[PDB]
Amino acid sequence: VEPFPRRPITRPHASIEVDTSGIGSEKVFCLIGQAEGGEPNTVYELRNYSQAKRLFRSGELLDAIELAWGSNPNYTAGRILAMRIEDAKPASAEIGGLKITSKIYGNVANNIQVGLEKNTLSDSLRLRVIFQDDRFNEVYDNIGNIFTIKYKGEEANATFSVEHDEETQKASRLVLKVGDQEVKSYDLTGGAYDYTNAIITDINQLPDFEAKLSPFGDKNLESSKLDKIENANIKDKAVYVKAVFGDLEKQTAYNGIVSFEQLKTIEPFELTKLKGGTNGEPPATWADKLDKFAHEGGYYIVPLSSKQSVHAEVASFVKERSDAGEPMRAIVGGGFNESKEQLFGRQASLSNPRVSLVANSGTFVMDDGRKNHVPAYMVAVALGGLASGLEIGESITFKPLRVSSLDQIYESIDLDELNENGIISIEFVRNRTNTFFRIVDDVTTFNDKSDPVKAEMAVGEANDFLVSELKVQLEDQFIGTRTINTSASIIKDFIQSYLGRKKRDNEIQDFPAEDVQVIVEGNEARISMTVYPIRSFKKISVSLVYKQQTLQA
Amino acid sequence: VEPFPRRPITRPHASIEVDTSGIGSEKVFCLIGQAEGGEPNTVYELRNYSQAKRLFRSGELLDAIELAWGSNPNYTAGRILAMRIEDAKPASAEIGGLKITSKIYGNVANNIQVGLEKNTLSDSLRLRVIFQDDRFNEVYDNIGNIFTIKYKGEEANATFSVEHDEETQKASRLVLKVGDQEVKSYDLTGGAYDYTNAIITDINQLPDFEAKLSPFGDKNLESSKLDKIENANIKDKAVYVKAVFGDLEKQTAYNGIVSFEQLKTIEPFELTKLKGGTNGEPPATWADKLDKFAHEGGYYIVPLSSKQSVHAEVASFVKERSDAGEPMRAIVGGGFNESKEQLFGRQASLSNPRVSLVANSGTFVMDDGRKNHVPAYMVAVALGGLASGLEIGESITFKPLRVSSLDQIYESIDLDELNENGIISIEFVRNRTNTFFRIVDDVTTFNDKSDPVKAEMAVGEANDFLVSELKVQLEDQFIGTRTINTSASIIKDFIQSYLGRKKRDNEIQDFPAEDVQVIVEGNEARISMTVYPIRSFKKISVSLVYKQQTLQA
Amino acid sequence: VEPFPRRPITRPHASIEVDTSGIGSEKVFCLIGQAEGGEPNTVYELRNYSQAKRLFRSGELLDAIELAWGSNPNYTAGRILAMRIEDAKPASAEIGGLKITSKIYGNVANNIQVGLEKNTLSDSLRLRVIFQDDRFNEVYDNIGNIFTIKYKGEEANATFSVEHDEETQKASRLVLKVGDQEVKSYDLTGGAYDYTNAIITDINQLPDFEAKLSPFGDKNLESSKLDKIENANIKDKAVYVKAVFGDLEKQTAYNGIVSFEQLKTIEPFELTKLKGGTNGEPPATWADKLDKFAHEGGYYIVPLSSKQSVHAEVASFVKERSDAGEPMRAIVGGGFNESKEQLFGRQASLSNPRVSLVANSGTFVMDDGRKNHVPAYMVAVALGGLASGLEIGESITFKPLRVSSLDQIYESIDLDELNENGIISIEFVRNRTNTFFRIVDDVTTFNDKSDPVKAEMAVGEANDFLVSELKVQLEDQFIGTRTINTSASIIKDFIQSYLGRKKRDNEIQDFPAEDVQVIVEGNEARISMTVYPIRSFKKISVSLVYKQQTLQA
Repeated sequence: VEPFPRRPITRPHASIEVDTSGIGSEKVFCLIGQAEGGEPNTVYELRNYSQAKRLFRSGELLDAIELAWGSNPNYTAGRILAMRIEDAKPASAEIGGLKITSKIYGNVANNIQVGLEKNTLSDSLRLRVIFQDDRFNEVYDNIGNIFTIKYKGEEANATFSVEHDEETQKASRLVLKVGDQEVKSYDLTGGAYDYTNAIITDINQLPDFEAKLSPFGDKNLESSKLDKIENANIKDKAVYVKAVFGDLEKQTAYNGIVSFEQLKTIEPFELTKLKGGTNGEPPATWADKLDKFAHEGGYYIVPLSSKQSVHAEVASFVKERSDAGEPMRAIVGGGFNESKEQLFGRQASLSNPRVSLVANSGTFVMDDGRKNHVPAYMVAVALGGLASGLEIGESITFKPLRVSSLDQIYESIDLDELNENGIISIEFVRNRTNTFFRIVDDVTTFNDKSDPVKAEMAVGEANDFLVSELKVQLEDQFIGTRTINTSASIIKDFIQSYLGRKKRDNEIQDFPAEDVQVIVEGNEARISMTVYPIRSFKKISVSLVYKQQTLQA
Repeated sequence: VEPFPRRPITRPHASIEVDTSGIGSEKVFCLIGQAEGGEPNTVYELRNYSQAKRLFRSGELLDAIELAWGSNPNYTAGRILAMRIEDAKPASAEIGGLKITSKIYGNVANNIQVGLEKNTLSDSLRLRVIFQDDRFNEVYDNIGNIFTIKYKGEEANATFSVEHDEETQKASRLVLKVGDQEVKSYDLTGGAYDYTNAIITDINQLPDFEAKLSPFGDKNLESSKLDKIENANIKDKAVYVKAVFGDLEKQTAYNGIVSFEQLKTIEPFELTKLKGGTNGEPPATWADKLDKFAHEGGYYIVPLSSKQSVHAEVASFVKERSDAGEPMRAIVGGGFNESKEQLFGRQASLSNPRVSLVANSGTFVMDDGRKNHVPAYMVAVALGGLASGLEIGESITFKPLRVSSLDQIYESIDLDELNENGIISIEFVRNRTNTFFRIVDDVTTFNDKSDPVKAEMAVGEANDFLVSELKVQLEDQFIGTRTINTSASIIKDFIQSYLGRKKRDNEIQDFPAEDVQVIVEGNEARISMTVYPIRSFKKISVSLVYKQQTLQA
Repeated sequence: VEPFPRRPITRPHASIEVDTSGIGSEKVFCLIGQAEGGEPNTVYELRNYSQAKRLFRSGELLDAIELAWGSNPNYTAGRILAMRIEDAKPASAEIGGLKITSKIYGNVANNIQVGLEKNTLSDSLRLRVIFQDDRFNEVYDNIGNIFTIKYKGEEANATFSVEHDEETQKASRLVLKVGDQEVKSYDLTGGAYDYTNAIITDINQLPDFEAKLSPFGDKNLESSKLDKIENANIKDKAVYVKAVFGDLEKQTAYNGIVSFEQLKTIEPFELTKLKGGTNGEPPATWADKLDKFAHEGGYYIVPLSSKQSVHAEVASFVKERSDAGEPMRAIVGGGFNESKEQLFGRQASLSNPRVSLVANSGTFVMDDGRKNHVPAYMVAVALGGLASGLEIGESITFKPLRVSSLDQIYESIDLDELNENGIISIEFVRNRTNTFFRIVDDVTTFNDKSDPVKAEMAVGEANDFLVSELKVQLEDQFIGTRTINTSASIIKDFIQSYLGRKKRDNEIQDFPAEDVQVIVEGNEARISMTVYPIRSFKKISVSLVYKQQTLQA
């Protein structure tokens, strides 16, 4: 409730109270792999292809992301999470009295070039930043010289100064003197002259003084970062307050690839390349990387590695999150063109209801036109992007893959053995005029049909999502509320509404209203409910018996 | 029961108890005999004819598999288990720096050929393998030369080595050196360095070295199996790492019918045939050979032999397995055209409730075009294939045989005597214009008809299957469950549901659901029930009576 | 009852009396072993796998905990208690005037490196610690110097002292002294000057002196730990109050692995390793560790060793604690692959009601791809983890084990012999088409089959929990209270309630509530009752009878 006004008054009045309640899931997809750009140990949301390309300059993780968005043409291209295994570091250098550091992490940063010069035509400094890989090139001409200070009187002496705060050496004052003593001083630490344009305007307003800002770029530097000046004549020329480095910072703080910082005196330097760009080497165990995925929000995750250790590490990780309260699933591929024995060895090793194995590897027509021949786990990414595209409780069974070709095209007996042993496989559908490829089943690596929740990805996904959403909503809604007499009826009404929404969205088959019962006792509330699971059709039995018919006239 | 979350929580939260309880026999056939192919003392699963023909090359067993799957036109092809009695051994030879052995067991394996003639243009060994029987003549090349490394630094000379563990010849290091000082090294133990990909990436990072995978086989061999280099110069050459042993493991694990072993350095050798292929000798007893089918799920088994000792052994084998909880039945045939007195002599020798004898022998039309004149036990194989094609508690009485002809055409009296003595016989139907052959009865060799359970094969089958399924289900479900007051009621409900489901399938005729009396006391559960067994008509009586009817107008 | 107010009032008033009565068990598995971390003789409670890894760094005990929590996929991960037999001690260095000490117990602590430096800008020390085994490296820069004092007055001198008191050997006063008099005193021995912030606030009271906090800020040290200073000039100096001791304790008390304490004078010294890190001797007798246990509530305990003396000592310990009101039980196992005759020996040597012997040994697949082939007592850990997963009065009979493979595959006769000698055995089933491992029976070493409480783990567990709860509740509520004349009915109501609650959770079968009797005489609480015990099925008798049914049309 929102009272109006928020401050009660005791005198006679009228009070209005407003309640805005009643006016008003994504299934996010995750990837870990190799990339030629981006920070290490950092997760990034990705929906726009331009952002993904800029972040990940190139590698196998950008190709995996492009396949996932392109593996489901008839679905929405949704949110992806991505991380770079490589412990890259950026290129840096110290030259000219300035610390230089690049925003690009890896060997690519070494191509950055930066240089500083001076312009004799205006008594101002000059800068150039170049990154040839992006064809980036910019010249920040006439850095510094923020504004002039002029004097117009006839007195013999006219001088100005800029003083510093001793404890920090920051510009605190700007004093104007004419003759032997001050005319006016512009305090910079506090007052009306926090910005230098206010100083320019007031100097202009003075009788025998003039001032103007240099037009090259809207500098508007705050007066804290001004250079020190001591008894510099005004009557000679309209003298500039240079402040070259502060203007440089204000111009290039959020522009370009390079950042600058003080080393001490700053002086120009030749256009020279950076140094220190290094990618590093990958770690032995990827489990330390998965900690950053613990509370990011997602369901399907596919590492780009065919090694069994990475698979075991992610299997453990998603089991730990499942036992914590944020369940996830892993889809993994068996290398390049592995035989049935290797797939069996993998499935026997993995043997987990939250883990699914992909056998077939093949080629995909990339957007660049390359016939990208890739390993199984890139197909597992594509299945993960199809399974993020599907609504809850749907299955990837018999869904088109839009693959170009496959390395291994199986027999009926081979497909049956792959299905029976908990490996997802693909068949080349040849009987049609329009030949294509379809997924045969979404069976998990754990290989028992007693529990379809464990045996089937869709059922388990519907189970996980239902339990998590019910847990979250019940905890948000009714924990902390009052145990009023109508608490049980309200709870029952809220569960019915929730189950009716689930049934409306086809996330459940049906539920019996009578089984929903609410028991209140002390600080607790025990609830009994029934739901009929949603299920996918995987067997159709038909019986066709002919009969005779006799016709009269 | 499946509480969620699995970790206990003490702070305020919500708890969910997910429960999937409740929502969740093929009568396999077996054959034993001889073939020209497949390993000895190894049982296999047969689903497709092409699979069996590839494994089981030829002989009487392949014909028996073809007759079993073809003896039942109107029924499906049921799964069959097969094994080879011969004590065959494979071909093996010592050549080059390796020991070679074949996987197929038998005299045919001697024609296998292995050679490593070197194609010096590609600097790799051209592995040609030949098996003239299978029309397998394929050429393999690009063994060795896994990838290249080249040096382009400014020093005077450079050299590199791969250091192994001398006691095992396991690669542990890859060291790049200038003179005797290491530029950089990559320990090949415990990490990403276990594979050639890390070596490639890390060497590519250095500007002074190149490392690129060659198109001569994308092996990506492990780093432990690399060859031993000892200070080979790198300045002038793009030195090729080879790893011939690991390249044989990668490229020829599952290619051909050839294995390899080390006693040495691999060198070229001529294309040489293998020796030592042996069919072997039969065993003194088939009881050890039958023990491989003990726990394979088989119910019907037919030996491809007409010897009385093999029949008595099989009879003792099925008795022992039945008594051990693995019920079975056996069908046998006495050679070619034996007289009635031999069949009586066999039957009186056998006299076993689980064994049935086939009298008739004839000709069959095979897919090879041979009008194969087969003995009685092949007709027993055909009959077992028909029985497997039938469901539980069905009889093969008056079913068609689909035979071309029969050596013996028995008259009414001869058939009656064969049935009375307890031998299965086959008659030729001349009553109609569309003549055909059919089975007259399925009586067992235990001749006492007073007890139909033992005499009738269908009744015995239905009893065996019912008992074993009820025993397995009760053992799985109820043992270890609490002795609560509702246990008896749950047990009686489960029994009623099992008997009602069996009645639905028509495996049993009827049962009184009111007489299912469960008693519970401590660890023991005493259960009593009644079941009317499904039977098969074999005699029809019609008391036709003629009467006179008077008509009026 | 607790009246409001508790003290009587005699004037006319209103008196309120309020009664708050009426409005308002766990099972734990223990473990003893060796590891690379943890204190000796200390009972550590574990809830999270991460907690166990951080405390117990590595070794067999962490693997045991992982196996225990991995042996119940369906059930919740209950609290587990752990202890280290090894009498480890931590690493320490008597370098300089500081006794550097490490928290971790064992030889790994010796790798710790500690050294000091100093920054002359702020006149403050530096401290560093390097424990890169845990990826730990921190630098405590600019230690001390909490705040500054500067002089702004008109006197001719300006000094401050921090007096050191010989009686307390601590900083007692901080006084601003000029000439031969005290400007203003701040007595640290008492008052609000026990903290520094009082001193900072009060210094600002003087016109002649002002104070400000250090730019580093948050130290907030006790005035009594300040350093000894005598009249340091502050006339034109912003002298920092060093306070080295307080900021040394703050930056190192809970930071990292390394503690610090003076033996001597504080001085900087270079980087040096720690010494004295000792894993410690493994004591022959485990009673030195078993006696350290307490009333935590643990029931099950597995010793991680195959020694007879360890098993005997555990048996004697659990019997003693049971007799002392703390019921406990144990599960043991012998090495690898012991023959039956050895296992008969071990059972005869124990013959304990509260000890169970495991026959089988095998292999388990762990998180980091570890195919750890383990001794039999690890299997016993897995069994104890299952049992803790199971609720009160359940058994481990016919439950799955989730083991990868087994050493001894016992046949039915072997399992029968093992069960007859009271030895728990694990079996690999070939009866089902999908094979799996599972437990046979929960039989104890004690071999008097007429006593199911002792013979069967589940019955003995239920009886102990029932007796222990009953006696605790009755002692808490009624027994030992003041005598009154109307306690029998209330005691019988409480008893009935308790029996109802036990029956509700299926801890008991039933109870004749009419037969509950309560008699009180003086202080003798005489109770007598009857209870039908809980039991779990182990034998099923099915008397099937076949009959013939006649049908009319």
